[PDB]
Amino acid sequence: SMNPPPPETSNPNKPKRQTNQLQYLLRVVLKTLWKHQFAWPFQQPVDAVKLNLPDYYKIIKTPMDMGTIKKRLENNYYWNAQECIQDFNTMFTNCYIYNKPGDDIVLMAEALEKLFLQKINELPTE
Ligand SMILES: Cc1ncc2n1-c1ccc(Cl)cc1C(c1ccccc1F)=NC2
Repeated sequence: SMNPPPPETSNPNKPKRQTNQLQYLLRVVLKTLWKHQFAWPFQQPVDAVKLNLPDYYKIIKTPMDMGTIKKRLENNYYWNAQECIQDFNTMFTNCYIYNKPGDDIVLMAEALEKLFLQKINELPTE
């Protein structure tokens, strides 16, 4: 029983770019979530082996985590802000899908998502 490879943090075939919205996403949006008290289960790829979740990667076929996003932003992996927002959005949704609606993790993701939404209200005009 094995974990999949984590999502790529670089691809030499994918065009790279820095935008003031991607800078804002790293310096502000990601710093804000990363430092949160509820950030810890989302700072890395979901370890199905270590966590005892043999069904996790049968259900969630597009995993994403903030460690992957942070590394993506640091390597200019994204072309635009929408790409990154999407990865964040995937992360949240993944959590919503797999967990029972009253699990603690679900409440944590909701707390991080409302924070996410607040922060991206001040995303610069590109
Ligand atoms: C992301 C994610 N989706 C599903 C899981 N997780 C998760 C990931 C990492 C860690 Cl350290 C715990 C959990 C936890 C978890 C988090 C907080 C409280 C209890 C838990 F089982 N559950 C499995």
